This record gives sequence, C-alpha cells and structure tokens, in this order.
Amino acid sequence: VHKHTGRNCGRKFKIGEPLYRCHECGCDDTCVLCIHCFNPKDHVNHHVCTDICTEFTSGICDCGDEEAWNSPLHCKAEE
Ligand SMILES: [Zn+2]
Ligand SMILES: [Zn+2]
Ligand SMILES: [Zn+2]
Repeated sequence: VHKHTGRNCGRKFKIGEPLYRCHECGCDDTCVLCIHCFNPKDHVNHHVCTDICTEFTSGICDCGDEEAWNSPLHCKAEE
C-alpha cells in the first residue's frame, strides 16, 4: 500500500501519471502530490491544478514534506 506514515512520500512520477498542485496549500509551483496522496477533502474550493506528467516535467511527491505546504495535509493513502 502507498502509506508512508511518519515520513515523506517521495514517490517518483512516471510520464503520463497525474500530478496535483494547490495554489493555496503549496509553498510554490513545484510543490506537488501524487494521486495516492492527494485528498480532495483537504482542498474543497481550493484552486487545484491537476496535470499529466510529461518527459519534460519530472519529480517526486511532496506529501509528508511539511516544508512544501502551508496547511497540514491528510494523506489519502492513510484513509
Ligand atoms: Zn505521494
Ligand atoms: Zn501521502
Ligand atoms: Zn489545497
């Protein structure tokens, strides 16, 4: 299971996978969540950008990295 309780997710995105950012919750535009981590309950009427990862964009999910978020998140995988 995708739980990573007590540490950062750090799941590496693959090309074609969904990535989630939130204007309000993210510290900057590079702060992102994977589909296993993103919880809609954290982001009601927030300005959520869901993109499809490309060859150009590449990186890791920031869930559990509190240095990347303005609000406490609640991992979807933890539910
Ligand atoms: Zn994740
Ligand atoms: Zn997570
Ligand atoms: Zn949000």
